[PDB]
Parts: sequence; structure tokens; C-alpha cells
Amino acid sequence: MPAITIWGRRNSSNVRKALWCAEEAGVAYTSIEVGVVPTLQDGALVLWESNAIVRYLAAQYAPALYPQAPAERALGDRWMDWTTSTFAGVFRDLFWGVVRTPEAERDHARIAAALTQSGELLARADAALAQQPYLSGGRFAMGDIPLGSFIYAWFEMPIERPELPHLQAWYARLRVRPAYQRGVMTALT
Ligand SMILES: [Cl-]
Ligand SMILES: [Cl-]
Ligand SMILES: [Cl-]
Ligand SMILES: [Cl-]
Ligand SMILES: [Cl-]
Ligand SMILES: [Cl-]
Ligand SMILES: [Cl-]
Ligand SMILES: [Cl-]
Ligand SMILES: [Cl-]
Ligand SMILES: [Cl-]
Repeated sequence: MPAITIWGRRNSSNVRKALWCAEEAGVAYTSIEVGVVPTLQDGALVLWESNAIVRYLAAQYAPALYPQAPAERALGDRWMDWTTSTFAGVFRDLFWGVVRTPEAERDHARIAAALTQSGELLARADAALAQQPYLSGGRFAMGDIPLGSFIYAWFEMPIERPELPHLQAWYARLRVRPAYQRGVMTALT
């Protein structure tokens, strides 16, 4: 069995982050879904943090994805932290109310507020993607991966989205990557 194992449900955005990164690197890996947080194991290493798992997999296995100059890495680095620190919480809330709770249980005012704030948060990324074609800068790299794994849910969710055309063209370019198709575009349950 491959040295790399990734535990976790494939319909989680955090696990998508890791599967997509694994796929981008081409390495042998096992994905275990037991019957949400990814657990990475690679030899003696055990990782529980999505973005740490990403940064590791790219630096260790896909150096095309890990910019070596600190100043260029920092461009996409900030969107990795921002995805966790600012976007994921409100969006996971939006996504729960819409895909996973029964209408009898939906706090609509809250969903409505999640949807509205999700949108204006994303407007910030949309503005950055009007300056460069990737969160990582001129070329795709690890920095695009955390928000890229959420933005699949954003666009394929049954919701009314505000017009964010740079964000959308970026998602269109993500969709042409096979690693993104196999790693991220899973059952949106
Ligand atoms: Cl989600
Ligand atoms: Cl099951
Ligand atoms: Cl190792
Ligand atoms: Cl439901
Ligand atoms: Cl551009
Ligand atoms: Cl770059
Ligand atoms: Cl849709
Ligand atoms: Cl479309
Ligand atoms: Cl997979
Ligand atoms: Cl599907």
C-alpha cells in the first residue's frame, strides 16, 4: 500500500483540498472513507490541518506548486490563511442551511445573512483575481487550493450568486485541471 494515506469523507472541502493536492503531485496515495477533517499519514508524519497538509504535499512532492521565493509564496499564502480565518466559517454555515438542513429547520434570516456575507467576502477574492489570474499570482500554485476547493461548492450550490466575473473565470480555469476534476469535483452532498 502507498506510503501516503488520507482519511476522510470526499464531500468535505478540507478533504478536497488534500485530495486535489495529492492529485496535482501525482503520488501514490490511498484515500480511506470510513462508514470533517482530513488526516494525512506519510511514513512517520501525521497531519490534521488541511492547509498544512497542502503546503507539505506541494513542498515535498510538487515543487511546481510551492514557490521558492518567500515574497512570491506569500501572495498565495495569504489566501490560504484567509480561506480558513475569514471565509470557511460563514460559508460552511451557508452550505449547511441549504444542502443539509430540512426546510422545517432552516433559519432563513441566518442563511440569508451567510449568503450575503459569503458574497461580499468573495468580492475581495474577485478583486484580487482582477489583478492576477491566480490567488498565487501569475501562475497557479498551492495558494489557490484552499479557496479553490470551497469555490466548487459556491458555484454548484443551489443558490443565487452575485456577479463575480474574475472569481468565475478563475473557477473556469480550475475546472480544466484533471487533478481538480478528480480531487475536488465530487458529489456535492
Ligand atoms: Cl462545504
Ligand atoms: Cl457508509
Ligand atoms: Cl516523510
Ligand atoms: Cl435537507
Ligand atoms: Cl488577470
Ligand atoms: Cl506564481
Ligand atoms: Cl447551480
Ligand atoms: Cl457555467
Ligand atoms: Cl480521489
Ligand atoms: Cl458529480
